[PDB]
Amino acid sequence: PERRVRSTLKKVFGFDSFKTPLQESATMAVVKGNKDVFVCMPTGAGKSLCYQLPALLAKGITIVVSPLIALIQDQVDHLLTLKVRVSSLNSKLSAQERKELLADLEREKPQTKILYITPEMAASSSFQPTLNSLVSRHLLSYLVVDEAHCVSQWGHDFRPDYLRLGALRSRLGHAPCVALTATATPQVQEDVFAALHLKKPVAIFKTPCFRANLFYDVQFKELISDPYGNLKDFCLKALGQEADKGLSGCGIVYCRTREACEQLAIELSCRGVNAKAYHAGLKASERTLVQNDWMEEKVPVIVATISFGMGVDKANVRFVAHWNIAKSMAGYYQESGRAGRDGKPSWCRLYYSRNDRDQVSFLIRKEVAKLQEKRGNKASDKATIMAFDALVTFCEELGCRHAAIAKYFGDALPACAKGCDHCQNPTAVRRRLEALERSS
Amino acid sequence: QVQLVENGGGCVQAGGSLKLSCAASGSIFSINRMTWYRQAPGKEREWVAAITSGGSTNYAYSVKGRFTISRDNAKNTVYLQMNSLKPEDTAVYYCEAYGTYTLAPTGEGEYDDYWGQGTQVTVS
Ligand SMILES: [Zn+2]
Repeated sequence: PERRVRSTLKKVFGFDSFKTPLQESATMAVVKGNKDVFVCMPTGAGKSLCYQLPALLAKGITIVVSPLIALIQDQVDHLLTLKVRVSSLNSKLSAQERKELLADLEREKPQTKILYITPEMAASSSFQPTLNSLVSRHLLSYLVVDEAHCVSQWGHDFRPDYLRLGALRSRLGHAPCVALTATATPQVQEDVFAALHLKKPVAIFKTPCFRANLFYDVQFKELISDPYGNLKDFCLKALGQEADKGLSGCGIVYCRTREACEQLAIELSCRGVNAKAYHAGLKASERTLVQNDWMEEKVPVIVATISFGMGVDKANVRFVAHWNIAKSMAGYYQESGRAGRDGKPSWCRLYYSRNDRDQVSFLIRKEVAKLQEKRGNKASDKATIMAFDALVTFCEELGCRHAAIAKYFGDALPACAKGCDHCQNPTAVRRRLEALERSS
Repeated sequence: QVQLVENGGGCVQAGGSLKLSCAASGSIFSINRMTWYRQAPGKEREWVAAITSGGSTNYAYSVKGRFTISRDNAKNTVYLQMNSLKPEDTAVYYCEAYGTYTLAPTGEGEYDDYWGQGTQVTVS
């Protein structure tokens, strides 16, 4: 039986096997259709397939709500190459084409197998007629909500349009619903299940955050009389893990300020570890230079703002050290996780000072209240704040670092085996926190 | 799937107290709400009390000020302290875990509601 899945995956989409074991399970449980389904994988862990493929293997049509026209086009083009008759009804569509597709959707055996559609379109009463005749003939095998996170106000990109989708799902009792996003805290997940009226049990396929080979720890800048030297020592332990090869691989140090990058890259260089500053302040050429130097391991350490790491794809990144705490636990996972891509053991470390925290907490309250004066009030302004607080907690609390990150993102207790300062030495991390008290 | 197990039921002289419990076992991350219900023989099920994540409580008027709903969220175990028991309180008390989020380290996980067998309360 499962072969028709493998068969179509290969014969249509031209991959022999799935991208990850979870993609297989997700797609396979969408196939059965006995449960509604949530898929939460980072962009490009192959979420599209988890519905694009079952859509072809199902009796009737598969309708896909995607929030932007931009996103729809990308997929239509790709599906058209796979010789799939995929249609899109949106804002952008031509007066004649609109009426010509509507006619197609009315035919017994409509040419369309997969209909992509704006949430705007889905609510518009001008469309409800087409919807009803399809609902009537029970010609819906699957409803799919892409970018499910737009239903939540705690999401980064709430679209009111998406609130109406849940009522529609209930009208489509016949068919299972598939909901997908990359980004969902547990509060966003429950918001996604509630406001879409998904039918329990919901099978959830959620790419966990935990990575076996990464050792997270936190050091408290205020406890360290030679901080620049402590960072140097750290960078070298991490790079120095092939005694015969000397410096194997490279690492990143993340800073807030462009100033601090320039300054720190220097302090590190002089203290032993060759390092170059990267940030949007530099000339396009000087950047591509510093990247390339870092890339070919000519200069193994790069001190950068959140500019850097965007599509780097350097595998052997042995350390990611945050000189300044990050604006969000979101940001810290993304930043730190550029480490150890090749899967060889790596070190993520966060330099916490209360002095840093206060600066940032201040700057978020400014940038937020500045937003509330320009665009008025929002609920995602609280997620913005609580997102930072979660990371401060991570530093100010005793307890497994991977667990702490798993908690925030809604991942199951992770299999951390002496893979974080706390689990390795719970007492010494207590000793170090007890100490931060006395500073102030 | 998840085992809801009630405990602490019994007979008491009216005016007495009981303390009922609800252990949810399984790969549980969080539960939207746990609600205590009572069903007397051939009588409609009655909503007694509810606790959400963050300890937001909600109680029926029939019981407000006699009943107290606690949670050791560490033990994922909710309690109903029942003081001043009346014979009208006699029924089968059971919890529902509403919005129950299980997950595996693998990323496979289930959001479902889950219902206990019950425990008998009887008041002379
Ligand atoms: Zn740990």
